[PDB]
Amino acid sequence: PETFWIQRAPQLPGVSNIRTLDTPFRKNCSFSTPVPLSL
Amino acid sequence: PPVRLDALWHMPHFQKVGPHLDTFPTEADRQRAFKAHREECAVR
Amino acid sequence: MREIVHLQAGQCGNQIGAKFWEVISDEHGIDPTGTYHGDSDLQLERINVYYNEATGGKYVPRAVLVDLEPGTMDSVRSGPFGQIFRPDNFVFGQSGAGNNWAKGHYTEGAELVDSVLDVVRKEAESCDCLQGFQLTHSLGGGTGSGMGTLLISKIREEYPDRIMNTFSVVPSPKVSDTVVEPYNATLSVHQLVENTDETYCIDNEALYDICFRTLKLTTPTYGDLNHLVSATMSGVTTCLRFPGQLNADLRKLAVNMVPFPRLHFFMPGFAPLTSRGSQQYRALTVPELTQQMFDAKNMMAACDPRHGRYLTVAAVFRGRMSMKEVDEQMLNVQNKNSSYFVEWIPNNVKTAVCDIPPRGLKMSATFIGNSTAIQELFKRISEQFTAMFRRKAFLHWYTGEGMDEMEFTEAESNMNDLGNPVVTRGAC
Amino acid sequence: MREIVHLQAGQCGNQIGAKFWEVISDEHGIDPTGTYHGDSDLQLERINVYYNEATGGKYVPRAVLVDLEPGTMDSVRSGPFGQIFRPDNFVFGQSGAGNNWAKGHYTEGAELVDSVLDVVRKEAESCDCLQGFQLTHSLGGGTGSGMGTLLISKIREEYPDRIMNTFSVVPSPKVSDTVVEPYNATLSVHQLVENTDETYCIDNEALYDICFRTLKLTTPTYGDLNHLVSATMSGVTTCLRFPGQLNADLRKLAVNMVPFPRLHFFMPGFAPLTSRGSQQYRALTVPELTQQMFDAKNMMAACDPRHGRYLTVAAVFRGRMSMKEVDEQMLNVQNKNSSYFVEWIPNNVKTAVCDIPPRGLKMSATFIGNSTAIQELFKRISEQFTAMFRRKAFLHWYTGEGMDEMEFTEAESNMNDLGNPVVTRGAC
Amino acid sequence: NFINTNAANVIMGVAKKPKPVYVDKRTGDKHDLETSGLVPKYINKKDYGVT
Amino acid sequence: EFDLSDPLALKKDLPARQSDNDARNTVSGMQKFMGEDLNFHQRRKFQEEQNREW
Amino acid sequence: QRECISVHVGQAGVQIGNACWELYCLEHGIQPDGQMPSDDDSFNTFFSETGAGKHVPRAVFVDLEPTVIDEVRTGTYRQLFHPEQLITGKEDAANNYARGHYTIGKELIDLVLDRIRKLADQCTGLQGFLIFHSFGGGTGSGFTSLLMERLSVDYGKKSKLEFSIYPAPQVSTAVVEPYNSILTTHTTLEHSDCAFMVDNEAIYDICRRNLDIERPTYTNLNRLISQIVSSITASLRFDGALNVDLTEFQTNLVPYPRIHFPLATYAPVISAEKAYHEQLSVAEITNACFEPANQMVKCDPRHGKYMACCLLYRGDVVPKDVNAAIAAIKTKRSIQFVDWCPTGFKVGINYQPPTVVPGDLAKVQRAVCMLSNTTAIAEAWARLDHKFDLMYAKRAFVHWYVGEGMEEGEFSEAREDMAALEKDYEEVGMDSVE
Ligand SMILES: Nc1nc2c(ncn2[C@@H]2O[C@H](COP(=O)(O)OP(=O)(O)OP(=O)(O)O)[C@@H](O)[C@H]2O)c(=O)[nH]1
Ligand SMILES: Nc1nc2c(ncn2[C@@H]2O[C@H](COP(=O)(O)OP(=O)(O)O)[C@@H](O)[C@H]2O)c(=O)[nH]1
Ligand SMILES: Nc1nc2c(ncn2[C@@H]2O[C@H](COP(=O)(O)OP(=O)(O)O)[C@@H](O)[C@H]2O)c(=O)[nH]1
Repeated sequence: PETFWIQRAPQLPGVSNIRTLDTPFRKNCSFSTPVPLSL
Repeated sequence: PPVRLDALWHMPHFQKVGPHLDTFPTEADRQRAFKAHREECAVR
Repeated sequence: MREIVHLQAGQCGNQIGAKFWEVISDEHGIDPTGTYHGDSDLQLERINVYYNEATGGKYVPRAVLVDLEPGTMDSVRSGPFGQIFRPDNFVFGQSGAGNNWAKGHYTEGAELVDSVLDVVRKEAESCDCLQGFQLTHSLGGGTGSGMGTLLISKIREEYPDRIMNTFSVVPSPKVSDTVVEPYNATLSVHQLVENTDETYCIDNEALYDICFRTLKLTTPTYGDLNHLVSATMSGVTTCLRFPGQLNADLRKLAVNMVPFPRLHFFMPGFAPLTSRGSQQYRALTVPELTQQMFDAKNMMAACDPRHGRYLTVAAVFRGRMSMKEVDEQMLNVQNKNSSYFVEWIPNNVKTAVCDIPPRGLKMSATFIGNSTAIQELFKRISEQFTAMFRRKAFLHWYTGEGMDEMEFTEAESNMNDLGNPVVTRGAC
Repeated sequence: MREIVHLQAGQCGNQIGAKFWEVISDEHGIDPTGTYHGDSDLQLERINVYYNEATGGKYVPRAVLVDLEPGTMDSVRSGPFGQIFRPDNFVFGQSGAGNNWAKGHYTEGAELVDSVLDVVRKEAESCDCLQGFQLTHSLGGGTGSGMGTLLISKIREEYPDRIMNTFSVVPSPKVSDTVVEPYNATLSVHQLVENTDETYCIDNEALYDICFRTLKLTTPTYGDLNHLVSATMSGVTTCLRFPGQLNADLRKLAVNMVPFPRLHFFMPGFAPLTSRGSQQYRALTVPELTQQMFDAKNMMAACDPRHGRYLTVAAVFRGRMSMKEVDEQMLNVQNKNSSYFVEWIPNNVKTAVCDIPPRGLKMSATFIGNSTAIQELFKRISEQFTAMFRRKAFLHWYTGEGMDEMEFTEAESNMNDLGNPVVTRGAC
Repeated sequence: NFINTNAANVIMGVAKKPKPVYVDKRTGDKHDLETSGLVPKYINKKDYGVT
Repeated sequence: EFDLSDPLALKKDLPARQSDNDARNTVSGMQKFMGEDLNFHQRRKFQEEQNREW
Repeated sequence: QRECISVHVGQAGVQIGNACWELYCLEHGIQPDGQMPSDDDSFNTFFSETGAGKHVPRAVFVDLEPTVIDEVRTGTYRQLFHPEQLITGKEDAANNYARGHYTIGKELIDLVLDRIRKLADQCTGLQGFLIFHSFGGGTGSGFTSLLMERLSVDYGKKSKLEFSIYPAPQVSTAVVEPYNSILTTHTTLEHSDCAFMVDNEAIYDICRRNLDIERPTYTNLNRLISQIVSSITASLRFDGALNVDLTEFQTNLVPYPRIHFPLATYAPVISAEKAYHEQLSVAEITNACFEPANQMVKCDPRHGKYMACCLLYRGDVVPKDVNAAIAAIKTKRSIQFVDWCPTGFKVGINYQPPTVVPGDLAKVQRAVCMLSNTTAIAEAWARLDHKFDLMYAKRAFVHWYVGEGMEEGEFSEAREDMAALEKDYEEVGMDSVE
């Protein structure tokens, strides 16, 4: 669905890291990700 | 008409302040000058 | 040189201060990667107020980034100016806020506050003289209320002679994003009162009203809502960052605006604002600035100054301007509106002027107002708290985290004991 | 330096003001884009009466366009001189008056007048010495009557020492565009009496009389009918706007035109009017201006002055011209027609001479007349009202909005109280 | 009555005896006075001139 | 200091947002926001044809 | 043998200082580098040759907050002021006399008194210490008091004038000004000599009407205050006919102990266009200094009596035309004068025509500067009191002062002595009826 969010997605406040390409609204919990529990 | 306020609000606590400049001679001379102060400041 | 330690708690505070760092790095010429590329030498003259110098000519913002949900830190790190903050300063915990003041104040929030204070102590003892602290949060909800007020208390106890500005987003009457906004706001205002020195109440009602009536946006969203708060954040801390005539920093605003220690709740405003259709119809001057500052459409709290006398007003102008216009317009406001200002503070308007305006703009001005009208903001929260508290609604988890009824009663009593002074000073 | 805040009520008032602003923009040389393209420096000498300066040399009218329907704002914005007004003072309402003085005065009018008063307060604040206000409205119909008179009352409350010029389209006997125009006119004449300083009664019937017989137009339009009105608007307020000898502004005309505090209804007239087939046979001079001005066919109200006594007469000539001829073509009238003039005021004619003429014309004049014959209009409106009121009709949708029965009775009582002091003076 | 409470608070308060700090350079460099040797502090001891 | 004393200052000043893509207007100069949807109508048309197609 | 140490304290000061020392320079030639472009010793009154041909200003700019002084350390005149004569600090003083006479002010006092001593141990004959400040600000009201008092402890009965920005009669740029102002007058009433007073609102009007500047800033005003410091010091820099030193302004003005607040007023303050139509003659220039629309301190001199007025004619002023003017002004029964002062008009006729800074004001071949001590300054002290009381009544904004070192009581003792000052202006006014 083409939305206002998906247009302004790399500038929105509550958007995580866009590592993939189709949806910028995926979840990229890689920075948080405490160092003992990380791959 | 543009009416005037009375004297500006000063403290009623600080209206009893004594002198720090005794420029005048004797005390009766001082009140006789201040009688003219009242009467001449009264307009006309 | 003076510097300010910036703190941001909660999703609201994190996003607002992210936009704030975006705004102020735009002002200071700092790129996303942290280095400097600008045009004037008057930008690095006072860059050590918000940016710690690193190796290779890099400027890392001095900010402590606190939240209990491990997604808002991720969003801040992935934002526009994400690769500019210290990774160590991203302090968090894999837990939940649960929009709960008890869960932010007597739980894992208190288990995270020690690491947060370690980071704060690093940035506060990497100094020579610290002016104070600048915490951004939202009262309605968790983290920003719980962690925010707990951090407020411990930082105030550790550093007792430094200025402290809290930008608090306070719950809104007509619409509420969370149910327990009155509970959180009532429990947070009690800590706000007898700790901080300058509290800025920003309301989403007034933010959306500036978006609709003044700016005429089509789809306003949280980026623009935080942009409007970053307006006044930049406007207040400008005299200690850029030169001016008749400078005034944080403490010199606080002295002129806080007549009594309980009264420091302000209503911010920023007023070279106009819609894109009305942009070419403008006549940008200092009288137009004062006209937009002193109306009740630009002030960023849902409190009408028509319902209360102005205790103190401060106007921090930013541009090359004549001081004659500024002095005569601030006199003209006081003279044309007589019943809206208190009589026991003669000439209750303060003036500051900085020379360098915000970039891309000829001339700006920010407004701060301590008024009687901060009545309603605490009152509506008090009746909503009383309504939800008479029937014990949404409270079993509040007592499950380790609270008592008497703390709620004390919070309501202190809300009322804040309301009564701003009742009585509004009636001579 | 003086200023005139121009406000427009109703669809008729908005169209009248649109043609007025086209006339003034042409007269001062302002293009539809808003900037200046002129031939003389006298156009920019006193342009700060109807316009305020903006960026880039762009002059904006100080007009507040007010309507209760969002359909006339769109037409004015889509008009020729549409991109010259502010986008903010297009104060509309998402409602409808529906041809109702009750719905103009005691309903949605009551909360749209607050926004209009905010706009008018801003416009009057941006003026150092405001001469007054100029409202264009139609007496017969909604919006212009109810909201117009409510706005008049509240502006009188806010500003007591400023002139109020009210151009009023009084309804005609011959043809009717609204059935309830007697109720609207009767309720509006009382508020025109017990408020304003000068009221100019323009009539659609007399505008058609001028456009059919004098101009010899085939298919006259509302553009032409508004053009005739805008001509005398400029002719009245041209001495304060262009230099000349024996100047007379609004207050001077009011002082020399009302003998008594209620008798401020006038009969305008602008008559250097030629047909296009009669322009090449015109011998335009000072006696021709006076005779066409004083003929009882170029009047703008259906009040034949030969049935009454001219209480006072004022005339504002425009052009470079000879003063014996000025004084003599009025002394000739005063002595030749002695029974149409009151005897208790000798030399009852006021003279003004503006130097700068209307462009495209060599020489012009405008007329203001306070006469006994204006009581004909009020007897006619009173007879219409007493025809419709005795059967208690067209009345449920006047009493259901918040009015009362007796309100119409005191409106009619003051309406016939106007009957005394303009008949007693007509019969000494 | 908050006027009377604030008035009593400011009436019945002693201020600080503030901490003595001195500035040596033109820039503003602050240094504490007691810990620096530029003050008589260890002259007034109890073991001066006596074992 | 004739710049802040010039009678012709307003005739040489420029509006803050002279054009829709002014280079002066930035995040600091608060005359260009992000919620002002220039792409509103084209976005609605794109959404409507998407709805249609799907 | 005629040097004058100047201690500029506070934004106002540092800023009036910039203006004052620019005029000082353009007058003696000293370029914005010291090096005088000669290829003689008059400059000594304000400058001190190093021998390498560098003339260093004899001043001590002091401001607890940076910014203002820092823009002087990086500007046109960045090589004139010896670094250690521009003594700034780190933290401000939040418009709080308290943190200017007690806390963040008693730290810079040691170093400033230090610099002042070195700039004194190089003088072969000091005339006095011209202190420039603003009655309404931390450093302006705080550091000045401490500086003034500590100076008296050292330099004892040495002259110490005080050019000041008196609180405004309506405008004001602070909400706590009234307090700082009353507190300052108290600590300096007995420690200062002749404190000259210039109100800003006044200069603002004098600049809109006489100098055709519709929107005046602080610089237009500052530069006019520099012309006044020139006339007051002109005699001890240029030759004249009736020299007036900086020890006579304390004797031929300050009448009785406390009363020491002269008021300033300049002459030929015209504006090019309106100077092609004016004979700016000794009389015109003088009558103007006594007009109740030029007094650079809004205080209608008509609502009071003159106590002592010392005029200073700078330029081509025939000595006879001076005697004539003062006579005319005396006759005029509008201008009043106390009885205990038969002779109340002092005159100083120097010769160097007013200097024209490449900026504003006309090139006049004549100009006067009056410094009267009108009893009409009483209205100002009363207005300051209304303010101090309207707030002290609810002990408002006092927490901040008790929050530094000002024991609540001090506020009382201050306004109480300000009331004494007002009662004094009443006595010095009444005329013996005998
Ligand atoms: N001519 C001139 N007057 C000034 C200037 N700045 C301030 N003033 C006047 O002085 C008053 C306050 O100035 P100061 O007392 O010097 O301010 P400060 O002591 O440096 O205190 P802060 O800068 O606020 O920390 C104002 O009310 C002004 O009227 C200036 O730059 N030039
Ligand atoms: N100005 C602004 N307000 C926001 C933003 N995001 C959220 N808010 C406000 O934050 C409030 C709730 O935040 P909260 O639940 O306390 O977040 P938490 O602290 O992480 O638990 C809502 O009422 C929003 O109005 C933003 O980006 N800008
Ligand atoms: N001169 C002139 N009169 C007009 C024009 N348009 C409408 N009128 C008059 O306005 C009357 C009806 O307008 P009205 O219903 O009162 O509009 P409203 O005030 O918005 O309710 C008609 O009788 C017309 O004579 C115009 O363009 N010029």
